[PDB]
Amino acid sequence: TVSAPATYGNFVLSPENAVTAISYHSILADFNSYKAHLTSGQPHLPNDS
Amino acid sequence: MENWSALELLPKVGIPTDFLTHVKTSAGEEMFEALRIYYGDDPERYNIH
Amino acid sequence: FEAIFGTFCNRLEWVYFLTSGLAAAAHAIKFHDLNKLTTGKMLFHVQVP
Amino acid sequence: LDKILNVEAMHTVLRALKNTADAMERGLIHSFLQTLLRKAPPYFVVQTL
Amino acid sequence: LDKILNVEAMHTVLRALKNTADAMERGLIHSFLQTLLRKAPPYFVVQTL
Repeated sequence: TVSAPATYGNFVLSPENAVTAISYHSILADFNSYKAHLTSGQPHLPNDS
Repeated sequence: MENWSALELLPKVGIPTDFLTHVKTSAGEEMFEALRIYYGDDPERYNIH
Repeated sequence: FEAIFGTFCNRLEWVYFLTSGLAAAAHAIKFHDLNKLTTGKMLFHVQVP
Repeated sequence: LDKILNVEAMHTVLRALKNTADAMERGLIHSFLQTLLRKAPPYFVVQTL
Repeated sequence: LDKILNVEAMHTVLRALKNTADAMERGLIHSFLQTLLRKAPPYFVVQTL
């Protein structure tokens, strides 16, 4: 009895990303995430989007 | 030529010494670097200078 | 827009000499003044049965 | 913005050291195994003995 | 210094005996085995009779 996922995943854009597409046309994933680690100085991200 | 007169006067440590090809067959093939076999008692050891 | 999903980087492995089984073949020792020494030696003695 | 270059350079040293500190352990693995090959006669030689 | 020679010569004597006392027992192992070889006809003779 395999425990397969029962639902498709989803990846809604963060509202702050929408400005970045208007800029140089690039939605890097979880732009809010990278902003925090740069201030804390932490290197590795806990989990990519 | 090392200091062979010392070795038989200096205290040592008894160790098991299993190895292939007799012992004269091993030392006699110069497998060791320095060696000093002699078939009798050695008069030369009591002198010190 | 040309979205860029999160970057990845490999985690380093932590190898050790003592943890390795090759260390069983060695009797490892530290010796801080090693640079000064030129040669070592271990004299042997064998009388034949 | 200036702090980011400090936090990056501080991790540039931690990687520069642990890339070599990990290499130092492997070199003892490599030089030691390199020595055993100089003391490893081919099996048919030892078998004849 | 000289008292070491009085002691070292005594150990030279005792080692001469420990080799000889071992040498005596091995000869009894040897000559007795040499005797059995002269009383041991080859098997094709023993089986024919």
